[PDB]
Amino acid sequence: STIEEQAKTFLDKFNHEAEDLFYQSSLASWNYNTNITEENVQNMNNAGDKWSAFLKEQSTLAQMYPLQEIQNLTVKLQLQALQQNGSSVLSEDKSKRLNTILNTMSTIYSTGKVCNPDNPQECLLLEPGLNEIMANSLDYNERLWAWESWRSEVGKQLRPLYEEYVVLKNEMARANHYEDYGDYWRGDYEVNGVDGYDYSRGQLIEDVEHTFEEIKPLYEHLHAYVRAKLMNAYPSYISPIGCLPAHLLGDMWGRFWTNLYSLTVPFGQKPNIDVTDAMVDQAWDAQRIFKEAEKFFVSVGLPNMTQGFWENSMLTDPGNVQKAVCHPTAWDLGKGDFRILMCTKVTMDDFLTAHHEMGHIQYDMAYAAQPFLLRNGANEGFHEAVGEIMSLSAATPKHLKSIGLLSPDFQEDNETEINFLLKQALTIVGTLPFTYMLEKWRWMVFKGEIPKDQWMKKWWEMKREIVGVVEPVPHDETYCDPASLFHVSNDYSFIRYYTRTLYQFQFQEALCQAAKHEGPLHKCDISNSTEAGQKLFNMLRLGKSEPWTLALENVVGAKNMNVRPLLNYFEPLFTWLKDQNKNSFVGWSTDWSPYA
Amino acid sequence: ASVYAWNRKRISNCVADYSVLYNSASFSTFKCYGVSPTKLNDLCFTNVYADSFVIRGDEVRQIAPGQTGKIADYNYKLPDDFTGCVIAWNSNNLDSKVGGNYNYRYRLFRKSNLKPFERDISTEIYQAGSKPCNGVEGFNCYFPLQSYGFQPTNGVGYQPYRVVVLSFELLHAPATVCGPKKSTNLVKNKCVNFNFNGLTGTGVLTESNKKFLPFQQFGRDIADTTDAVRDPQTLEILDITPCSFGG
Ligand SMILES: *[C@@H]1O[C@H](CO)[C@@H](O[C@@H]2O[C@H](CO)[C@@H](O)[C@H](O)[C@H]2NC(C)=O)[C@H](O)[C@H]1NC(C)=O
Ligand SMILES: *[C@@H]1O[C@H](CO)[C@@H](O)[C@H](O)[C@H]1NC(C)=O
Ligand SMILES: *[C@@H]1O[C@H](CO)[C@@H](O)[C@H](O)[C@H]1NC(C)=O
Repeated sequence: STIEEQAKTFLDKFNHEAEDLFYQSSLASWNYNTNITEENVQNMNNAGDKWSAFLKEQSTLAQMYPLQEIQNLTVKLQLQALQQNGSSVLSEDKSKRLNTILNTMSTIYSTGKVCNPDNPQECLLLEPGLNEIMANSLDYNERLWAWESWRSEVGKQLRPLYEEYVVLKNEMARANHYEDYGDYWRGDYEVNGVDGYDYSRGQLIEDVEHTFEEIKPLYEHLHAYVRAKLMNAYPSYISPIGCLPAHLLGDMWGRFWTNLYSLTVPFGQKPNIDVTDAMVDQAWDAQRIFKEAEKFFVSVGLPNMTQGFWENSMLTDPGNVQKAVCHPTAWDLGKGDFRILMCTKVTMDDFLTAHHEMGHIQYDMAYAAQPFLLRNGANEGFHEAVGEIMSLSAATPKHLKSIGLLSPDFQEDNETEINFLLKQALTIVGTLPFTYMLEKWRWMVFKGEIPKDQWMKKWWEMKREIVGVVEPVPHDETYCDPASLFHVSNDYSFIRYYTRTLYQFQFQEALCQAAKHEGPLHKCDISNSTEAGQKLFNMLRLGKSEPWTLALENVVGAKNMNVRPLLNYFEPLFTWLKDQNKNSFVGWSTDWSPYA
Repeated sequence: ASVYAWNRKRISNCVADYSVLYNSASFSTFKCYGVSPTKLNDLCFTNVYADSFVIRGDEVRQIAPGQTGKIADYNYKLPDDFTGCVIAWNSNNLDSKVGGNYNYRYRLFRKSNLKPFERDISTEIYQAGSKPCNGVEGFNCYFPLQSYGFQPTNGVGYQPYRVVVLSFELLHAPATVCGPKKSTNLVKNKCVNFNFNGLTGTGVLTESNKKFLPFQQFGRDIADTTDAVRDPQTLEILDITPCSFGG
């Protein structure tokens, strides 16, 4: 018998015993989250340690198989996961120092501590309150002070710490024969399988900015509109040539302008489409919410929900001593068992969140037939893109009137369309430059061409052009501003979010064509179109067993990356902004500063 | 018993009412390949063989005429000329265990596919490669019998399902098991046709004073023409007279 059959037998033996233990661990996790209790903590300890002590050995014995001759590329990729060095390739001292330094970054970031000068004995955290005050306010002094303090107590002591983290993680990348850890992150979007479907880690870096400048024609107009509304709101604190500071972006990292949306409202006469009055008036509870979501998916084309889910999954009201954290999550425990976890509420936004999580659950059933090592998506962004697809689809006014959420005599016009599109773009396209610049900065701090000093000042000077953030108080050497970010200190790949929005835009566009809808993309409904659900299932059932490049060939025929849905979706906003800021000049200058 | 130790049972010399089993809505799967289940009550064979075990819910496809699979290849095999039926039903309410019903095991590793109506009982450690396996497992050594992690919450496909495969053999020996006869009631003094215990004919049935010795069944006088019959369900001597006719 050749070695390849031995490899198949070993993989089957591994996954057979892995499925049951993973199910036990997932059951313990669901028990702990559904029942916040001390005993479930020890259950988590005694399940996680056992699972790790079982998986580490199986991965360790994945070396005597010469994984270079398996004719079945699916089996080759299945054996690839076990034939990974992981974190044990490093020496004990460096690995334990890295683990400790990750722990201290996590604790420091979770324990952001700043006191106002009037009460130096009682500080406040990123918890609601001080964070709410500096996120929901119309002022220039308190937000700037909070930003400075946050960068001076999370970024002051994290500069050498983050330097050591970066160098040691990249050394672990060399331990995996990678010249940089950015290559390790980009390995997810890299396949060497089907010829013509293969991809390289490098090309992704350039193509990230290759699709970044095409949305900038709209970004400049949106920035000009925001600057004009700041002129009308913030008196003479933004130079007309220049741009706005960091603390005036609504979020301390410029992620979204939703907190800044009220300043730049297009037209307040026609508000957002809110059915909360109708949603409550119809007396539709979370159970009815889930039932209507299931019916809408069935009209779309996805099948009925499996039983036990109505029993195992929790939906609302943690309530009494039976505590339960309800961060919206989907749970595929394996062995044909599925759960969902929310505090689902009677709200359109909560309706969309429940739609997101139950679409995650539907995709979880989508790859059911695949083994443990293939029960995932083509790439980590497809899952979230899918989860937002129906969230986009479950809020359209046509969908609302189809199931009688809106009034039977409800009509829309240009004003509500403009307001909705502007508010949506304040979140969707307003984060893409920030996402791209953060990803590229992480790539170049992993590569290390920039010296130690060109870390925070370089970050700010690049954010001046990309995001448009002037420095009221610049941070040169003694502060580590990116260290004051959640996805910088926990080893989080961040390009997934960048690709997720484009992927979901492409999928919504393709479904809009294959759902028989006319008009703009933002006014597209994909309900009562079973062929759309069939195409969705064709996309979903592939799972991890097929390359992501191959997966991106049925919904959209372009295996490469495109930006057309981004431009098409916010087209009315762009044509409104062309005639909106006619007198003002688009763009911003990167020389003026608030201090001078 | 477990699938690798499938229970084989032989039944003969009894009346079988297949209708009630057919008229059972509490049974998940009832697939017949020989003939229609309704007709099964009529015809009959000489003996019956039952193969009973429990498998996983998603493996029910494996037990089929000319079907292959891990269970089908290494635990129990079927031919294509199968006569009889297959019955399956969920056992999660019984066999699925909160602590895990690991008693049930199946043969994953075997040198050759099992023959039809054949069982592999050896628990020999398997050689997936070229090296011999001496006792404790090594590189190419994996346990032939994989257990089952049945839980009360495992979805429909992962629940334990009980399966009984019924075959009917028709050896040259006289048939021993057959369906019931559904005897009717009796009428008298009217020209009717009768089929007493396979003896058929027309006439009018009256009462008689003859004395059958206690082992005869029917009596003919001369020229081989039946006169008296004995009713199987009441054991009395009747009499037969031809229905009237004439020019
Ligand atoms: C066949 O079964 C029937 C049904 O029980 C038997 O009929 C009964 O027999 C007993 C015994 O003498 C009587 O007391 C009842 O009145 C009978 N019931 C009827 C005729 O409806 C019959 O005896 C059985 N045949 C045997 C034993 O040879
Ligand atoms: C893991 O690292 C060691 C150290 O050089 C190397 O010998 C080994 O080949 C690596 N593992 C794989 C699967 O490449
Ligand atoms: C879901 O189940 C209900 C009730 O059995 C049935 O009426 C409906 O057709 C099912 N839908 C699908 C898509 O199977």
